[PDB]
Amino acid sequence: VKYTPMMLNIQNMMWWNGKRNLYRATYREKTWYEISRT
RNA sequence: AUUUUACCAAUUAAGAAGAAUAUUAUAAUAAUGGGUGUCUUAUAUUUUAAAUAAAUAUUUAAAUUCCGUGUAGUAAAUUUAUUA
Ligand SMILES: [Mg+2]
Ligand SMILES: [Mg+2]
Ligand SMILES: [Mg+2]
Repeated sequence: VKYTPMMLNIQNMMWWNGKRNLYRATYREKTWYEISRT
């Protein structure tokens, strides 16, 4: 793998096109917005 | 002795279950992919990886900048909760 789909800004979302990115967590206990609430 | 010229005018009540567990938003309590006219045994029915996502964010300041694509806990399991 030399170029990951996250480079090309490809929108892969389940509710959008039924696809999800290969390198991600299946479950996320806290989303990015909760982590940023310092 | 039979014998009426040619042309020229218009849509109005509808009758009868021949109208509904009807359409569209609305339920913060369910959820292993629904397939009935189905039905033997699976070497043959395996999808996972720290990122923005079926999880979606109460402001007008300053500042990176050949000329601002922007605002932070409100309560620490606290009642904004994806419901049928
Ligand atoms: Mg006349
Ligand atoms: Mg009728
Ligand atoms: Mg539930």
